Amino acid sequence: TPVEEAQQKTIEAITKAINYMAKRRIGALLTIERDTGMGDYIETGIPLNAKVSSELLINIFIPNTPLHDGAVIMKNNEIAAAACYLPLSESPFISKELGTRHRAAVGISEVTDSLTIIVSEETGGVSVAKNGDLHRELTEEALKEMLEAE
Amino acid sequence: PTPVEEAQQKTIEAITKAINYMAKRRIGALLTIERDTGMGDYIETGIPLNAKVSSELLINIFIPNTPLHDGAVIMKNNEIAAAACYLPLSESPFISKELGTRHRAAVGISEVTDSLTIIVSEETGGVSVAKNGDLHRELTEEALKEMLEAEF
Ligand SMILES: Oc1ccc(-c2ccccn2)cc1
Ligand SMILES: [Mg+2]
Repeated sequence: TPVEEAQQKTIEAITKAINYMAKRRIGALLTIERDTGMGDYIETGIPLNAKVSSELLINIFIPNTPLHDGAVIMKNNEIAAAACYLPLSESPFISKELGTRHRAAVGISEVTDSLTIIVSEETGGVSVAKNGDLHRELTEEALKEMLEAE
Repeated sequence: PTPVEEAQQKTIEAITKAINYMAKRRIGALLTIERDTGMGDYIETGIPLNAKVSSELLINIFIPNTPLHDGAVIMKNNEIAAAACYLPLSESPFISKELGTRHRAAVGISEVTDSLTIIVSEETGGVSVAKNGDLHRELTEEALKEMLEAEF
């Protein structure tokens, strides 16, 4: 269906952008709003309300650019805003080598049902935060399965 | 001022801040503002954004060696419609011979539309505008803003 074709197109755009950033070790933080509304966090960022493309996602996160610092938040199959604030987790059970990008992803996942993807600037490793837990060192197939399950 | 007029002012401020930033850093840029002649044919050649304008997004689009930087950004009113768009190349003899494809594309679209196109040179950082087949070079920040204000 149209709705299903649109969701798969968005998943493919996300996975292509994540793969590009993982290969180049570009740090990234991408939160997908689900049933819990995230308007309060969207409003801290730069409004985009933009169509999803792998190209725009990549351009947003290039280091030392206006939009790279903070989270992209997606809502209703669009990029709602970039450079958004997310709350930092105080969980003592996050790997100690990880920094604020991963703590921000876990933090938003503690108070929403959202799914957040993180690319590490140190290793290019891909992880996902959901329900207060961080799932680390994901393959491409694993990330796709998580997006399709979500 | 009406909401329409305030929105125009915000968009002009976003454009000028982005152009000034890229000019200082010699970030090449090609930004076409649709006016009364519709540019759908050219918008459809690019990557669709349909995004709210901000100086930050305009800058991020044109960073060298990124997916979106090669080609034109086309704006419709207060939105960035698409990036990496094709524009036709002018054959006008009044384009300085040292200028490259961004400037020839800008003059080219200006010959078949009433649009206003801004170009930042990656060689010199100079800012130019193409309108009605003419290229106006080496614009001050003040001159660019006045041209934009007059276009609206
Ligand atoms: O740490 C960096 C990672 C990536 C870039 C970059 C720049 C342009 C295009 C793609 N990547 C710069 C620094
Ligand atoms: Mg002069």
